[PDB]
Amino acid sequence: ERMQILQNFKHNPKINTIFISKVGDTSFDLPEANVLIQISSHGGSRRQEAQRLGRVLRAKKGMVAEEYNAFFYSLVSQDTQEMAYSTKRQRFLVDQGYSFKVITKLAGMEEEDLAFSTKEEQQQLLQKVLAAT
Amino acid sequence: SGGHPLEFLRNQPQFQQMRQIIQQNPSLLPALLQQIGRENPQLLQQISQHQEHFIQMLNEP
Amino acid sequence: IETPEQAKTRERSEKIKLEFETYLRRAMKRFNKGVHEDTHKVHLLCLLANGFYRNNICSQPDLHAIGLSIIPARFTRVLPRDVDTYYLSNLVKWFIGTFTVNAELSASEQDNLQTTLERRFAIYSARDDEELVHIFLLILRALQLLTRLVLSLQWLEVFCEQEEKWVCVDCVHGVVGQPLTCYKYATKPMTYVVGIDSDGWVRDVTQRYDPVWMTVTRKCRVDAEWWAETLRPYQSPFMDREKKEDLEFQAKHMDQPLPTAIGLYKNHPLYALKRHLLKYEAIYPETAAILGYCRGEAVYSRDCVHTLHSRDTWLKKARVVRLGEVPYKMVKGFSNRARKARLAEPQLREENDLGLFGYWQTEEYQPPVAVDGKVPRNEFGNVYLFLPSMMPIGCVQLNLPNLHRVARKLDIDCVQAITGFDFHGGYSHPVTDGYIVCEEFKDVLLTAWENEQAVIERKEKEKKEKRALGNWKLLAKGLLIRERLKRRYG
Repeated sequence: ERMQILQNFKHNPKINTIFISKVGDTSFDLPEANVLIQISSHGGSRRQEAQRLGRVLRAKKGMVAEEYNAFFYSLVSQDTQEMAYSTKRQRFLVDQGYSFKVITKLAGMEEEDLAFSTKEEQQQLLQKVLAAT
Repeated sequence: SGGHPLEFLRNQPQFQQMRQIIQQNPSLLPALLQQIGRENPQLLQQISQHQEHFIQMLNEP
Repeated sequence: IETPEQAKTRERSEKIKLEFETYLRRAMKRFNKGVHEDTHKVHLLCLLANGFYRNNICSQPDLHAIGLSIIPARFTRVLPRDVDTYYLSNLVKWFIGTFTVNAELSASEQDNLQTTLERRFAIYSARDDEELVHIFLLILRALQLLTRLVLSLQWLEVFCEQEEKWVCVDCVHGVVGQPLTCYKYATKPMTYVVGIDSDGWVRDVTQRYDPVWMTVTRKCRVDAEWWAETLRPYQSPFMDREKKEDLEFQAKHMDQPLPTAIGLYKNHPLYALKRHLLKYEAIYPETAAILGYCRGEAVYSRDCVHTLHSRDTWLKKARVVRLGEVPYKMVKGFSNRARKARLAEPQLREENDLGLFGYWQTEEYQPPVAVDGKVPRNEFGNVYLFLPSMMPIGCVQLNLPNLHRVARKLDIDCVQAITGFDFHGGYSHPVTDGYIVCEEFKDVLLTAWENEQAVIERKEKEKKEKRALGNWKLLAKGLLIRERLKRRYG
């Protein structure tokens, strides 16, 4: 089923959004992608997630002339310890000259309807999270 | 008392008529053949063993 | 041209449904054909019971007394040991001159067969040809002649001690010692011929009277096993008589017709044509050079034709090929890997030629004996156990589920017990029944298995109890959080 999902991502254009756990580091093969969104990391594995970024994003034809043909986003929660991890981690990628521009706010979120628009949903989500301690 | 599965069949009324037919007059053989072929998987299976009891049943006067 | 994957899925569904329905059709045809065959066998049993009833009626003593009274002193003084062909012919002629054919006599189903025969004796008449046969049987039983009533599905067989032969006698047609003539005057469809003695002993005499028995009726009669089982209870106590009859039949039918048709030589061990063999069966030219010919086809003895199996199959049969044995037949080899490889390229499909061996070329398999508490293993790392004798001495098979887990836990050398082969999708996976262990630790392993069974029982108990406790805890914490957040906003 793992390879089934991988081939669905590779071949089916309807499904082009794959969520992968920590097994995406080296436990299997990553098809070439263009948008990599990292939500949670090990917590300071400056080489592990940098290697994950390197393996996920591969050379793609069509936008070679442009200096930005692969897109990587790292979601970090403000005022949390996670920030301290990210600056600790991407340091390795800084050693290779890679830059990370801080995007506090995303343009266009207002018009498009998204989940958890009401806080009443969000407090139910909090209920769910705290249920697992 | 040779307890056999044909003991019910031996005293089975339609089978009693069949054994009476076999005993004396084989004229009504096609009727029994039609009956057994149409529906007698149980008779097909059970007639395989205990032939002596089956014959003695056919010999009932 | 539109959604090819959907079309392929539709084709696969049609294929699987077609295979299912076709195998169902074959099974249904097998079922109904078997029902027809069993109905035919039951009809044959009914005919046999009718013959038994006729013989029992013909065994009455009143009919014997009537026959003895009617028979003149000229035929009475001739003992069965002195009965010859001329005496049989004279008695048949007297019977013909005594009782005639007259179907005009009044007949009623109410009248019993015995009473009807007694009345016919009283009026010296008859009603039907079978009635004449029965009357002649009664006349013969009046003199206590060793005679059997033979029916075709009719005549009599007289066991003459001058020749010790069951001579055929037919009263209506004046037939004496003419079995082939009996083929004409009996029932035209001759698939069964049964001779019942006055005591009810049943013998098969189809071969003597049917010239086509050894060729067609041999392959077109009822099942041998079922009919042999049917005739087993009524086997005549005269075992010597049965042996003599079998020897006489063998002497008569030893290559008597001498067929020379190519089709007849197929599936006929008395001839055993070289081309009419199987893939595994093969002739022996050493003991069979030439015995006959049919359209340029040579004949070899069946005793020179032998069946063969592979070395692996011989081991499955608890047989080990001797060293240096030559392949009796080099034939097509087919196993999962071999079949796939041969499908890959046909040039080696003919070139495989696995070499089978004869039974005489292989000795009985000798299982080893465990030494130093070590269970021997094959190249596959196991022991083939198709038969209990195949087990090495000093070994014990235990069919305890999950026992090898304890064995490795206790560091006890335990192997699987290869029983056979199973193939669900087309591959002969070996099949094992339990674990082979050393005999020394047999009871220790049993004790360990009992201890581990009890331990896993109590562990399951505590696991489910802790599951219930965890569910309680989760529900309690969920309610706590619900109350806390409601208090936070209300």
